[PDB]
Order: sequence, then C-alpha cells, then structure tokens
Amino acid sequence: TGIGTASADELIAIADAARGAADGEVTSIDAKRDGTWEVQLTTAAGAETEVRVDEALVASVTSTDAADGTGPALTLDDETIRALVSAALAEAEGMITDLDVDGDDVSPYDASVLTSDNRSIDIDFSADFAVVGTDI
Amino acid sequence: TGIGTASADELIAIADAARGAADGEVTSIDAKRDGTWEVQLTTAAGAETEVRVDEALVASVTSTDAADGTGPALTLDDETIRALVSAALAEAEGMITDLDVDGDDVSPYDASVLTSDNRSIDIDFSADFAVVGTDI
Ligand SMILES: [U]
Ligand SMILES: [U]
Ligand SMILES: [U]
Ligand SMILES: [U]
Ligand SMILES: [U]
Ligand SMILES: [U]
Ligand SMILES: [U]
Ligand SMILES: [U]
Ligand SMILES: [Zn+2]
Ligand SMILES: [Zn+2]
Ligand SMILES: [Zn+2]
Ligand SMILES: [Zn+2]
Ligand SMILES: [Zn+2]
Ligand SMILES: [Zn+2]
Ligand SMILES: [Zn+2]
Ligand SMILES: [Zn+2]
Ligand SMILES: [Zn+2]
Ligand SMILES: [Zn+2]
Repeated sequence: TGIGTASADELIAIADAARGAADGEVTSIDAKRDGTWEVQLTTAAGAETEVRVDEALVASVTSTDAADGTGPALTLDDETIRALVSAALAEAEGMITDLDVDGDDVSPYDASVLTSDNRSIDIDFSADFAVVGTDI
Repeated sequence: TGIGTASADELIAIADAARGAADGEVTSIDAKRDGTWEVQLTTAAGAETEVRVDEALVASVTSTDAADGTGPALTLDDETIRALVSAALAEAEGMITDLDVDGDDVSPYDASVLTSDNRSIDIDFSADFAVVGTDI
C-alpha cells in the first residue's frame, strides 16, 4: 500500500506508544507491510524489546441528555453504514463527513459528502436507500 | 484539512469505538474540523450520549532478548527523529519506512525512504546528520 510516513510527528507518536509498553530507549522504528510499525527499545543493560504499534481509535464521552420521556426505530448498524456510504458516494464523489438516522422519518437517513471544491452536499435517502433529496 | 473518509470500514471502526464507551445504538457519526469524530448513541429509552473518537496508537510487546552481557550511546529521542526525517527527505523525497541508531558507529544513524517508483533508498548519516551513504 502507501507504507511509511513523511511526519516526524507520527514517528514520535509511534516511539511514544512503544515507550509506554516497555523499558529502554528507542533504537529502531520500522514499517511492516500490513500497516503496523515495529519499535525496538533498548535498556542501559542491553536488553532489547520489540513493540508492535497499530492505528487504534479511543472513545471518550463528551455529553449526555437523559430520556425526554421513543428509542430509535432505525440505527447505523454495520449493514446500514455500508449502504449509506455507497449510495452517498455514487450520488456525489468525495469524503463522507456526516451520517445520521435522525432524518424526517420519510427520509430516515442523511449523509454529508465533502468535495474537492470544498463544497458540502447534504444527501437525503428513503428507508430503501434511494436518493430523495440533495442540498449543494 | 482533508476532513472525512470514503471508508465504510473506518466509519464502522468509529461507531465500534463509541459503542464501547456508552450504551445505546449509533444514530449519528460526524467529523469535527480538528480531525476527531463525534458519535451519538441512543438507548431504547431515548437517552442520548455524545462520544469523541480520536486516532490513537496502541503498543503491544512482540519479542524480547535479555542482556547479551553496552546500552545504546545514541537513541531516537524526539530531537533525533526530527533531524533524520528532514535530512532523509531532503536527500530523497517519499515516505520514511525505517529509522535506526543501530548503524556502524561512524554512520550511527540510518533511514529508509520509499519512493513513488516503489524504489527503497537506504540512507546513512554521520553523528552530525550529514549524508555519508546511499543505496538505491
Ligand atoms: U521484527
Ligand atoms: U484509523
Ligand atoms: U446530547
Ligand atoms: U449529523
Ligand atoms: U457535538
Ligand atoms: U495515527
Ligand atoms: U529482539
Ligand atoms: U531498522
Ligand atoms: Zn446537554
Ligand atoms: Zn460490527
Ligand atoms: Zn441492519
Ligand atoms: Zn432527512
Ligand atoms: Zn438533509
Ligand atoms: Zn528473540
Ligand atoms: Zn516526547
Ligand atoms: Zn537528543
Ligand atoms: Zn549505518
Ligand atoms: Zn545503510
């Protein structure tokens, strides 16, 4: 794939990840061909560790709104995210920026595509994943 | 920046990160302009949570080699990674694939650049960060 990075900041992040999984100072950062990195740490003594370092996602709660006093009928289960992402990218090419199942019940799903133009396209979909609305 | 993704797989990863920080099924995935995502989860009851989701790096130990029976004189401290990454990219443009301070003592530092050509350039540097060697 596109193995490697041009970012000192990323390499430093990868050194830092490894630095907290084992003792010793960093003596090698190496891109494996899957997408992961191997970092070698090395103690004053000469003890070598090898640390795998992967892209992770960390999730922290930001807000909260207790029960108004209805759950959701539909949801962004894995099926549903994959449908919307095709449907949306078919209708307009670019980066997906928003998916929601909030909607207005006859258009239950929404996606926002961002485009080279830096022009946002708010797309509206039927329960059956057909385009029913655009806003460019 | 390049806000968004064309990857259902990434959105599903982001939904999954959030799914494990709070209860409820996912009803919104939204890219914030820093680089993070907000996921809204929603319980059967109607309780909304918002979850921040960031790029993280996770580090797991892979191997180990106890003391042969010398630590490292030099190391890839943050200073040193930033020097090598410029020095290397100056000498040859592309993605950095390896940094090491193993070397042969008169060339204490090494970098590997990967290039559009898919041609690897193994570069060799003095303690003073000058190029002393290439291998194309
Ligand atoms: U390795
Ligand atoms: U990621
Ligand atoms: U909320
Ligand atoms: U949204
Ligand atoms: U938000
Ligand atoms: U990253
Ligand atoms: U090792
Ligand atoms: U290396
Ligand atoms: Zn609130
Ligand atoms: Zn899943
Ligand atoms: Zn489903
Ligand atoms: Zn709608
Ligand atoms: Zn809309
Ligand atoms: Zn071993
Ligand atoms: Zn640091
Ligand atoms: Zn230093
Ligand atoms: Zn060398
Ligand atoms: Zn070399």
